[PDB]
Amino acid sequence: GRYIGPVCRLCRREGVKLYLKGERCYSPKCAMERRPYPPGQHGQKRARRPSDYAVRLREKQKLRRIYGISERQFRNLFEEASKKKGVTGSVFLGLLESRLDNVVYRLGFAVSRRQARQLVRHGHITVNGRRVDLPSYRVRPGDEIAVAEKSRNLELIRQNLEAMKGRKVGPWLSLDVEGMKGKFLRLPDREDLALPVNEQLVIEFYSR
Amino acid sequence: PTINQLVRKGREKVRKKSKVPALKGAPFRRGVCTVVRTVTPKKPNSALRKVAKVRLTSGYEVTAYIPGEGHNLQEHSVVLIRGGRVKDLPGVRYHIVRGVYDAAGVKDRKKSRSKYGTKKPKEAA
Amino acid sequence: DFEEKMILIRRTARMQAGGRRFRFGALVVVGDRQGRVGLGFGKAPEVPLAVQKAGYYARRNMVEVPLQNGTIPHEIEVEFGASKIVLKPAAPGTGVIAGAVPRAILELAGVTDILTKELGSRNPINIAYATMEALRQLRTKADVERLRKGE
Amino acid sequence: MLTDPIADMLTRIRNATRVYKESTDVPASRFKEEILRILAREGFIKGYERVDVDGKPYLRVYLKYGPRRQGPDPRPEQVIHHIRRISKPGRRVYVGVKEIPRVRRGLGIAILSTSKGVLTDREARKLGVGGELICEVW
Amino acid sequence: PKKVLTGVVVSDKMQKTVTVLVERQFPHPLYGKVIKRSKKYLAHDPEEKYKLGDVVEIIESRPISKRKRFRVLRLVESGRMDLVEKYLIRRQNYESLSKR
RNA sequence: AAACUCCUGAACCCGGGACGAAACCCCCGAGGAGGGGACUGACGGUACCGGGGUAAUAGCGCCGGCCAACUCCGUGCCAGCAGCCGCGGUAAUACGGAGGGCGCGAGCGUUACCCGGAUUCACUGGGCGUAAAGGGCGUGUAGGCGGCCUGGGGCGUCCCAUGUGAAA
RNA sequence: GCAAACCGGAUUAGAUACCCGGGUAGUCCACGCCCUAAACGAUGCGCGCUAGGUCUCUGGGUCUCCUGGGGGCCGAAGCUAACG
RNA sequence: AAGGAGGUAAAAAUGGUAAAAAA
Repeated sequence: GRYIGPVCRLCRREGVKLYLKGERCYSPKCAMERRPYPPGQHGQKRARRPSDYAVRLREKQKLRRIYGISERQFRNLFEEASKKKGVTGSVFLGLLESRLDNVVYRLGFAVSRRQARQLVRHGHITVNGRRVDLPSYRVRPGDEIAVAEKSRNLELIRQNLEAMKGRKVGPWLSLDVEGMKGKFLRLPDREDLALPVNEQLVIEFYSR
Repeated sequence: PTINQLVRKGREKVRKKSKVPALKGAPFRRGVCTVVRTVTPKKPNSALRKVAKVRLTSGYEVTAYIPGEGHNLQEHSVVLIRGGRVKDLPGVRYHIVRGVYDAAGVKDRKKSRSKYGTKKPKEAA
Repeated sequence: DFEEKMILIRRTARMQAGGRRFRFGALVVVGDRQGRVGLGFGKAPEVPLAVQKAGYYARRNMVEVPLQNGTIPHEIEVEFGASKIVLKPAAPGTGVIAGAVPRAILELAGVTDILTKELGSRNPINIAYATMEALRQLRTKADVERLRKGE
Repeated sequence: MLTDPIADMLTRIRNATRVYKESTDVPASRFKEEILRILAREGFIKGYERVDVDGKPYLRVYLKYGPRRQGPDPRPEQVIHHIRRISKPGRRVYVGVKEIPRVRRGLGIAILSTSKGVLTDREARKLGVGGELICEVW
Repeated sequence: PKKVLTGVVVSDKMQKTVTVLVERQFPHPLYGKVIKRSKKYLAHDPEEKYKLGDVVEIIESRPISKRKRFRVLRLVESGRMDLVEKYLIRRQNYESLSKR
């Protein structure tokens, strides 16, 4: 399954924080600021010399871990990325970010990955009409992420929509706090969502 | 070899030999066996290692080993001809499995349960 | 603001009349990240000595780097006797796909899309040397126009 | 003797190139004339003419050099970097249209003789006519 | 069409029929260089009109007998004493390679 | 992380419910084109649509370098891991156990088989002074390939057209 | 004359060996038969190209020099992992 | 007399002693 459990134990593992869990892992620690650094009996015991290849692998992980999914399907869609045409790396990033779950999250409906993917597989999202479960659903330019009719009268859905009003969506993230929808616009870039990751690392790595 | 000679002759393909004639496409076999003994690896060991002679279901008296401590095996076991020599017993080829028809691993093992027998250490607590 | 990017360490003993005396060899590569590099091996009793002195030889053994977007402008089959470094052009996004010293040196040149294959003796010393002379044998459109104009 | 006065020429070229000696000679032929034609014709050699030695017609070729830099010895760089005889009298290469190399992927030159005369990479591909692949040069 | 081919005449010796060494050639599908290759065919000569060399263009026709295939429609030339000599020289070098 | 919290709601209950199937057929026209009516579900009441609703399986290899990850007792060249190099000969980071962590996760290891790396039968892409290698040397058969100049030929070679190269 | 094998001698712990005394096969003459090797420049053969300084042997020219062919060494460039 | 190189003569009474190993 998709790990879950001791999550922002990952936050500390990289050396960089990752919201991942909203609210708290976004508050005065993503398990961070309290005691941030890779976990374990070791951890804060003199960092070493991870080979170029090692921090390369780590970059790969890091990336898949901020993208709350399996490194399995991370890899799979990477294959799909170098498969078709496009600027391998940045396009790969985009292809990740185009997935239904993070779209629902960054839209604001969710307060980070785990919650988001739960909601998404809970079919609460209707794109151009149909409620889709299928979390690894990448939409298309000319589509739109909506919420279900009964999912308008919903608790922390409302709480989200409340603590969101004013939080500007992405340039390709169209918001709709009125029609309760979210237009999937253009095709974003590393400048739209810059995550502490290098593209060419993951590429060079995966493409051994 | 000047193109000509290269064309007239040929640069032959390496071929193999299979350093592992488990044969038939059968590296999994019914290890009947005979004897046990000990034997030693070079100048820095001394142990056990069986000899399991096996007969497969095709032939050969081999040197079937074992996956280590915790033995019974007596004389049948269906020692599952497997594969892999070392600096020990001039053979170590076609290993045993534990589980098979016999052995089923170390009395209490906590790791290599992928051959060393023991199911799922449910201490029921 | 270069970069002392150490490659590795060698340990060389000479058989003392009453023992054996090792010495450190510091294989170092120095860059800048945008397009200048230099190579140096350190020769000294204790590690840091060798590291620094090496870094310093890398400092004076310099060479420029012609970048287009982030790749080579051609294809070179360079051979420092033993080793044989070979570079071939690649499109953006490809990444720095290279060996150990190849990608190290070249990321101290800061390449971005280079297909590299390394043949023959993979001995890190002559690998470094062959590499350094491969980029020290880097022709471009400009250099072409110099001589291929005719003096 | 000789099996390739062409490749032998190319070799004597490589001599003068690698030895830095302004000019060098190589016997009478129309084809060498075509080649050296191409050679000057892309700023590489310094020229050619139908000369003679002892009573035997030859074809002398002067050649190009770069600037004299300091530091690591005075040795100036070469202009005619390297040429390789591709279609040997055992490997009779016969390139066509969609074939054809790219030589140093972008610069260099291919020398190739086609249906009509002696062409070059860019030329022969532009022409749309092909044949034997003589040497490579960059 | 019906494939034809030229070729150097060998052996008038059969009654009202001759043999003809045909030649083809081709490069190497992986090793460049063209290769010369021999391949004799049945030259069909109803009115025995070819002899020891007679290069003719030979015609693949309806089967005539055992391996009896090909024929002739037209001639090229005569007295190929040279190429035919090389043929017999090969046969000699054959009669000079014993295992006993 | 757990416990405590609120939320959602797999599995599961009730209800409705398929596309998969319109032709063949009789009939008006002529038995033709057209036009009409009627038959036809194995799966299975499964897909799926609506509503009711419970937090509700977690493993497998590794942690000596290659190859990313260490601390603690025991064991004492014994028991033993081991693809390679080896690791242990009473303070083992490599065995065995325990906390932690690397990876992978409904899969993980193991062997077998094949291609690669192996440019390690080298065409791209190797070599014969001493690591593997000149045949002790001269003769020449075929074969292999061949100097300058003109013109024919258009076999090799190049180009455009073109048949076929099904489907997948 | 010489000399494996073979014997004496001296030597050593041993001497079927090196050192000494004899002595045979064989080393010579012709025909034949075997065909081996560190047959070693351990570098195939044919040509053309790319610094010169030198010792020397033969061929040509009035010749303190040049030039064809070879035979020792050195050392440009280059090559090689290194000696070279 | 400098070196290096190219071919001729010189020069050992006798020696058995091992070994898993320690860095």
